[PDB]
Amino acid sequence: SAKGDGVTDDTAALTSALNDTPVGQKINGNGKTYKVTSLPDISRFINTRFVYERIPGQPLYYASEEFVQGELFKITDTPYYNAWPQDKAFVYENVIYAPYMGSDRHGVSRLHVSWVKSGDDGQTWSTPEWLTDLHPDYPTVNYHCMSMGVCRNRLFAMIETRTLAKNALTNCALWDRPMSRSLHLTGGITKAANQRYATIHVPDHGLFVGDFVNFSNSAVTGVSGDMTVATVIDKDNFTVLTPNQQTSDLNNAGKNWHMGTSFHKSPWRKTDLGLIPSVTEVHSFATIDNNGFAMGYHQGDVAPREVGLFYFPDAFNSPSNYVRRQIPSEYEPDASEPCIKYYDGVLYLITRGTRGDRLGSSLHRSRDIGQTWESLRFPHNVHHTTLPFAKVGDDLIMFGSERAENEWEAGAPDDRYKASYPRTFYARLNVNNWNADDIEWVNITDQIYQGGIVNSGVGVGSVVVKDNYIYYMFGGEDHFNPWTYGDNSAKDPFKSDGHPSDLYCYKMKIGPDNRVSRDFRYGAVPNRAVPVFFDTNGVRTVPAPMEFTGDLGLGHVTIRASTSSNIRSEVLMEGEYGFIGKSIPTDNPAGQRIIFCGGEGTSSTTGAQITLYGANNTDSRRIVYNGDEHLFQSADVKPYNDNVTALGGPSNRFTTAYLGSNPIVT
Amino acid sequence: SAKGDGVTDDTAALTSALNDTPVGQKINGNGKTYKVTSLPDISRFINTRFVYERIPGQPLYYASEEFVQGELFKITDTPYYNAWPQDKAFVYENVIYAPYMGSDRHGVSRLHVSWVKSGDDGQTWSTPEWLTDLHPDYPTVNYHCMSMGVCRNRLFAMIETRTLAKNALTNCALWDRPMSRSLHLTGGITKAANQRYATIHVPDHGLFVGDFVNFSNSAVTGVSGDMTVATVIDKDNFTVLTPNQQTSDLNNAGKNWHMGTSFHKSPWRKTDLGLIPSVTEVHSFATIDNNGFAMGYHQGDVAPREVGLFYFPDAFNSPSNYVRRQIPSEYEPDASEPCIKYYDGVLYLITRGTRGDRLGSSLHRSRDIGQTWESLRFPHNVHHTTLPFAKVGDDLIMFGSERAENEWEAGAPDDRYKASYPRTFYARLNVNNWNADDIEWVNITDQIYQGGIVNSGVGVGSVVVKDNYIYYMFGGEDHFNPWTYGDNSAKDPFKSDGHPSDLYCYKMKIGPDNRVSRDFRYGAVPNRAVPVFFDTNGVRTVPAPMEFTGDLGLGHVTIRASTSSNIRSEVLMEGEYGFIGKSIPTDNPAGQRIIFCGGEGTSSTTGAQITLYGANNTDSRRIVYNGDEHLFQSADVKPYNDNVTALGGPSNRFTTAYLGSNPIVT
Amino acid sequence: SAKGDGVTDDTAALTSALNDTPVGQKINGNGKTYKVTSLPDISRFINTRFVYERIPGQPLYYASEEFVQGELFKITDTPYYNAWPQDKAFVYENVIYAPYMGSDRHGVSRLHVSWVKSGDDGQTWSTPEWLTDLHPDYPTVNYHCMSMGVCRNRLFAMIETRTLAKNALTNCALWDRPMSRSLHLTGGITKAANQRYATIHVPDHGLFVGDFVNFSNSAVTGVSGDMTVATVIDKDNFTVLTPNQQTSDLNNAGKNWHMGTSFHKSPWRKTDLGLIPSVTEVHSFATIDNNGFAMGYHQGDVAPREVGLFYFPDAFNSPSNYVRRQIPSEYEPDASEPCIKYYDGVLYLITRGTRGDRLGSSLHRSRDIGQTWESLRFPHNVHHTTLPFAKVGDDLIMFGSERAENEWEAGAPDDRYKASYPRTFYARLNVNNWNADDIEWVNITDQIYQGGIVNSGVGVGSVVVKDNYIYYMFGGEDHFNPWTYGDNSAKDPFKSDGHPSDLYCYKMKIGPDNRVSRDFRYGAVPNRAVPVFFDTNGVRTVPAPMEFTGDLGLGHVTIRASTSSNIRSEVLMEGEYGFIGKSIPTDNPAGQRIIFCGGEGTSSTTGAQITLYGANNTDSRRIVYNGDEHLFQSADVKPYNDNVTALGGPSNRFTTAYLGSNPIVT
Ligand SMILES: CC(=O)N[C@H]1[C@H]([C@H](O)[C@H](O)CO)O[C@@](O[C@H](CO)[C@@H](O)[C@@H]2O[C@@](O)(C(=O)O)C[C@H](O)[C@H]2NC(C)=O)(C(=O)O)C[C@@H]1O
Repeated sequence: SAKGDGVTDDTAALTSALNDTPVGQKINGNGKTYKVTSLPDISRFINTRFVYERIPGQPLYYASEEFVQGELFKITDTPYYNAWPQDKAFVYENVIYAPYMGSDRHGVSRLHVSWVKSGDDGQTWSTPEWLTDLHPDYPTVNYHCMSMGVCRNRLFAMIETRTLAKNALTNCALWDRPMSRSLHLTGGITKAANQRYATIHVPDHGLFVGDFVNFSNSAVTGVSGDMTVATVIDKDNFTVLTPNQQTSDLNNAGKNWHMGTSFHKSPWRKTDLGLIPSVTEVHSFATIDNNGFAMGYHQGDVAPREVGLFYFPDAFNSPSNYVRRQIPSEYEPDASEPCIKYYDGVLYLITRGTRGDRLGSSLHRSRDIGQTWESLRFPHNVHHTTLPFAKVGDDLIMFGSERAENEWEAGAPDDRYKASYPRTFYARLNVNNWNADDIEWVNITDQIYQGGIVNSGVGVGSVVVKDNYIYYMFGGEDHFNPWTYGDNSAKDPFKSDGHPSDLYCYKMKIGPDNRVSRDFRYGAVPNRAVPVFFDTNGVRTVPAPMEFTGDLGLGHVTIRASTSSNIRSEVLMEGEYGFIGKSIPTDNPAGQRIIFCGGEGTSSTTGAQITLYGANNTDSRRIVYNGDEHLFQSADVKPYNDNVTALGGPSNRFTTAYLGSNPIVT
Repeated sequence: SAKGDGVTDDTAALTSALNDTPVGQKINGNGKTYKVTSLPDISRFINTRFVYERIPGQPLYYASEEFVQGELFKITDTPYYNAWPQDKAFVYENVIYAPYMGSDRHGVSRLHVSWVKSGDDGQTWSTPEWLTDLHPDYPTVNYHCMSMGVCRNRLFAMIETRTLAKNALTNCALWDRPMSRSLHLTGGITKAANQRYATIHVPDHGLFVGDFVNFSNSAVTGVSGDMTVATVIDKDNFTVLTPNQQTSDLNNAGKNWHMGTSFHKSPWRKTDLGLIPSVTEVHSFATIDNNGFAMGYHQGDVAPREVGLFYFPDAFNSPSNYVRRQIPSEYEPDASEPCIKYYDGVLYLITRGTRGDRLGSSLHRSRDIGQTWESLRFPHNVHHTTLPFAKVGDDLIMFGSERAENEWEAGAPDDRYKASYPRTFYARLNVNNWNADDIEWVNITDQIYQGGIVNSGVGVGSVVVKDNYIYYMFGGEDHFNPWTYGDNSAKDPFKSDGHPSDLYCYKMKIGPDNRVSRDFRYGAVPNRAVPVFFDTNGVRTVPAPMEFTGDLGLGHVTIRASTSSNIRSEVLMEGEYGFIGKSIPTDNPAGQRIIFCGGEGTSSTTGAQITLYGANNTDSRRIVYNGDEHLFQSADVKPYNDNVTALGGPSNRFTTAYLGSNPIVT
Repeated sequence: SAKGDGVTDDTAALTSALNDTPVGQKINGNGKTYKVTSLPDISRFINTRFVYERIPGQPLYYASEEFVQGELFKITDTPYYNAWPQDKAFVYENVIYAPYMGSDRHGVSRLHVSWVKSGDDGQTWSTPEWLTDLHPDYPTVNYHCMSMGVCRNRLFAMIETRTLAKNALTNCALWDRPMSRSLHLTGGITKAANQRYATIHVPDHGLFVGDFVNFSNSAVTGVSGDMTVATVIDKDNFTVLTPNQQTSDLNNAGKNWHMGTSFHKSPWRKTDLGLIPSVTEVHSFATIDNNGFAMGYHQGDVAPREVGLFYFPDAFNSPSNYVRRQIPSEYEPDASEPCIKYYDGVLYLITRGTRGDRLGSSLHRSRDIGQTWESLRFPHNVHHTTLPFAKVGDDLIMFGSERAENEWEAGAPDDRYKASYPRTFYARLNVNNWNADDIEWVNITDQIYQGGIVNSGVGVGSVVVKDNYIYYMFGGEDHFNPWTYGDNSAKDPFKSDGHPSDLYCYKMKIGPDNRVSRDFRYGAVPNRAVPVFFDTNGVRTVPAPMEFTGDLGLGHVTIRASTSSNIRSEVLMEGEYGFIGKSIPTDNPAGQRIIFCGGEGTSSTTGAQITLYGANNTDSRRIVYNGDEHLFQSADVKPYNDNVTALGGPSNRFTTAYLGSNPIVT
């Protein structure tokens, strides 16, 4: 029988057990770790961990079901190349946000900075939202983002411009916007007499001039409904400009009212930082305090490599002021994409290793926001993955994913161009012991690497904590080829299965749950993206406004009454001009034409008609105007050219002309 | 070690066990109840119940995973405010129906009485269907319904008319419709000679004159296909009007045939009941027998409050005749929304308590349909929730939900305007012991209350039994703010995340299951709402008819051949008139125009053209008519005004005029 | 206590156990089989099998949860009648294919041969794809397919033509197409001097002249991008015509490059086989080798019945050449739809039994591709189901489904026209033991048969192995009536809930899994079928091109700039002609008209206008042309008829006519 001490070879014991029990029996390993020389049938165990040396000298750990309290979710399912949550995730007012980039490749082509959000602690996720448009100068350049977070109720993002041609960095800008919230407040509004401004006391409001604010039950005349911030007095007070003045001071103290903000109705604040010298990518976001934050960065295009952070001490008053700070220079070679987080006055930083045959990922802490560091090397050249993390109690909990199967270990060659099942790990490291020598990387879930192209969307994720769960948001593929090598070298997302990469989220229990289960099985018709309702007439009805930007083929079409108390049906045409034309008929091009009719049918019996004949028509380019009255209003009836065409013809005479004077023949 | 006797404090023993076992180990409580002073990590237990007194003197019970055989499902996911299944659910011919109201708020604004249904015992649910239109007098008033059910194969519903302004009741009507069914029959059709009618024997058909009936393989000439009920002879017999008569008698005795009904092609019968005096809400539905049913009601607008039911003895012959029956007067204060159900000659009624500081929910039974009652009070002022229920064996099984977290208990203050996790409970009550003093409310799932507005959509549900499962259908929110206090005071469902309230269903096993599992994991593309198919050309194709009522923006559009043996493409315009117009160009307003062409391109080479120039065009309001023929048919070519406009001009002369007589100059 | 020896009656033991244990306790049967005279509460057991004789003398087995490592998925959800995966499933380059027919009934009406695919080992499935169009002579005949598979990287299908009227077979054709692949290759391309063809060495390419091939990084001038196969030299070599030639030879030996294939951009090869004599249905597919394959068939319309296969020895060079081979004549009566598979030089065939009261399904094997056979009979007249299977180790693993509940057993009468829960079974048979006398059929999942019509979509499935799982793809229904006997005798899929039959897949573990779990919960918005993204303006945006073929009702419509550098908005009309017309208005028909306008509003102020008045208008069939110029280009302005209409009128006089010559009057 098995020792389960994590050192004694249990292979043979475990094999005997499996052969001796029925396949349906969940063998309970009692939370112990069993050393093996080959992985057994993991699916037959619960509450079991395995230590296994795929590559001798590099032990890795493997969790059976129920070893950790955890679950994998698939959180996007879109034809875009969906990847790079790195390192933008955050939670705000109970909502979990998973930003990423949806593109058509490793690059900024067709790219939108996007997010999906969860309102239910990760069970269920929202329809993707585009945060950025394509750049004005597309397709020369487009946006890109790997650093996003929240500081004092505003979203802050380092929005980069990069070339489509080489993904070369061109511009860095700090964009920020207030987050949408509802506040239920008591007092705080004052309006002095004989002037129109009211001042609002909202602690750490994070609003700027022109940002949206809406008011309910204020009890101060004029402070009502949709308004904008007129001035900001300080971090806790601002004013709105009302439409009226009164001859007595108002003051809503003691009264319960409501505000009022909106991400979507407030403009971005965009602060151009130019081409920050010596930067390849800005990556990760660490809220420091009420005034500012840090974003990570590295430079890896030319020697020497840099890895560090930019600290923005006061991003509210001075968004363009930041200070660069570098990790110790011995950890900078072969490093990139640092993840940074800030906890009780300590800033933690973990690097990506670029190579399996060089010193890889390292960990650093500072008590002065990067001026001085204490540092530590992860054993065995951890590489190709970022290591996003959170601190829970004394532990840094970090997650990582090899990009393709069997690439994790030191000295493991890249292995692309064939379908595989890359491993995802997490590890705990205690900040007090500050030693990585014995870190245990635990394989908790396996993803798919498609193999159709060299690049992989798997991993390169982001981590947040909400209440007693930690969430690792990361990319994963499926086996559907994008056909880059095939009929889709243009990388059109909307051909066939589009791009295989989508987002997943591993949700792990991190503390006690003192509540009954909130989990449900989803059995609903998903009805947010294209809300469909069967009308009383039994026909599918979509009440949401929508944009179709791809080419549309329609069958029979009815334009219903919709405009001006529904007196009319309306089609409006945009652009410089609109064109309504007629294809060449496939079977009978000799009939080519459009009939315009003021009545319900093709018979002129039903209403006035004008019929435009195609060039292919038997009656080439003929026009027939058919009504019971032809009335020409507001201008003369004239030929385009001079002394070129006539009124009537020998076989089409008008009976006469009713004139107010004799013709002017000239 | 823990005693698990439901009285001895097991907190310390349970804590010791938790610390001493691995986190992945499911701790088995052996179906026992453990008293605690704080809830432990419930997620680590299986088959375990906790008794806990959050509020001293008020024990509630808490189920670990697997203590009951039950599972929560989410059954809608719609931007509408989806709530109030109360109390309308029913099962009919294997389909579970979950009616509700989808609106934009606690009120009748934008509201459609709706339902979703399950065809697979609750695993999977249908696209929402609207059962009512917006009221003809919208937006002054609109429909509302909390009472619906099935009697003798017809749906019966109390459709209320209520004002948008104050949700004041305005009108009560009984609407009913036959349910859709397929009948596989033998005999029952007779056709007497020399007349065009046929009589159909169908026991308890429940149809009315004008209702839809379809026939197959009748073997009675003329009784075939789509038809309607011409007269109803009695509950078991009706006639249809065929297109022909025979000179000998017809009688399909001994022959197997099929009928034939439809909810959708039969009109509602609407019986106007007026403004039923002394009624606030009609709520719940209890089928009594083959001829009628009772609906619950309450009056809570003015003293004295009333709580009771309306019995409709014969809803088929006399839909407008009903009798009011009230519960005992002592139970009527602080009570509303009674749930009513009828079993083996006993009518059961459970009230909603309106406040936590007053005697709450009570249960009543009657052997004479509400003339006399036996009554009992639930301990500790059960409030804010309806208590829909079913009788299984000797037990009433009831479900309830607090509307926000920690509101359930007696004396618990309302706690709104902050996000929380409201508890949902069920309880068993033995009808022979008829005593609620020791009722055990068991917390079986937790919901979310969003907190962005005072109102909550959680709970207020409905209950049905199908085979050996009971189902509780009720509302629940998520963390997505509606932004009522924000950019969406107008409460528009299709802005941002719409309204967070949606429907869930708790499915609980209630008797033995003598079959292998029917459960599946859903892995399909949901393809009912907007059925999409990749055509052979690789383009997504929707074959279903559809209505888009919200503003549409389209890109490139082709109108394909579709009408009159596909000889033509067709666009029909509705309303009093149609308008096809041209927006003001953004970049080059001087170009504003629409080109109408009988050919395929902008070049007039491809076909006849009419070009309408906008007022902003360099050639302001010009029209250019361009054809190789301009032929004016059916009427004179005239100026709109008299002696105002000319034919030609000095720089635009017609070569001549071909006339059949000299001009008439006058 | 229970013996669990599979022969001793354990009913009372088991009953006492259930009575003495809490309902939440999963009772472990330790992989043992328990004989019962009634099925107990299966839901309360884990790792337990039951032997039970519903029909005395006919033992069947019943699996509790966790007895097998297996799970059911639902893989289609479509209003079409989705059924008959029989017997077309296959795996190709890590993708699982589940082809089927989506129709409106048991017949070829509205039918499209279709498939859904899995990219993740069966967790998740794709949007349905149509493989065939409606037949050109629809609705007289249409397509049908029950045999499909892969041989040497081509898809091969027997596409049948059958009448809508009687489902009678009319034509058989072999359709084939190359499968899409990405190949990552080293060397193999040579291009001889002074000619333009590059020959490509790709072993077993399976391509034909005209098939699509795409090249990247070839390092051979001209061999680049999208190309087509010019000639095929042999099975390992083909050429592409390059744009150019060189004076010296080229050979990329040692250079890495990529190809390049496409199912969608390559035409079908269609080989007409005529109406193959004495065939009712071609069914099932067995790849024999690199050159060809076998397809099963049966003839069941006239005596004598035939069951066998058609062997196509070289489908590449001679698609039209096949040889008929039949199973031994004693096994032909009452048999149909053979499933065939080929393993290690042995061809296996299992038949469908057509009735429960005659010798049923039989198994056969041959080492000469059907010339001689060794045969065996399944006990108890197995009938109404095909038995698709795979060989894993020494075992044939087969699956079958009764079509409605309790039809499986010998002598069991069909039981249609009532909703039921039909049993699905699997069985193992060792080919070295070659005796079915003690076959154990294990009920592993229960489906639903709707009952609204006699026909059943359940079962008639298909089986594949991928890695260490076996997959059974089959049909199953739900409780939603199609209303064939009701308001939808026309069987329109898009009314109400359409057709209840859809596809499911049972995924069963068949070998050890040496990896951590790949499973996830699906929490995304399904966004492949109609990809929706909230744009930066907060509106749902669909960027994919789409076709709507069903009648569309639209509200307010804006045609946005789309065409020719987005200078213009564009609507093109197809067919022989386009029609734009105006419905009869409901409220004010006397207003019937369309206003066409070159500007933004209904006021003529905004642009030139032409208004067509309906016949219903007060000004019946009036046209009003309103611009500040009316210019008639390219042609004379003429009346349609000769000397019938005038220019002007007594109350609508032109001021004069500007002419280059006097009127020509006649
Ligand atoms: C499920 C369905 O679509 N049932 C329809 C059937 C069905 O098409 C046929 O029974 C064949 O399967 O037909 C029904 O109408 C039939 C049409 O065949 C009848 O109207 C008969 O049509 C005749 O033309 C004929 O010869 O068949 C004349 C005959 O007298 C008709 N029978 C009667 C009773 O009038 C049907 O009623 O069976 C309609 C049904 O929805």
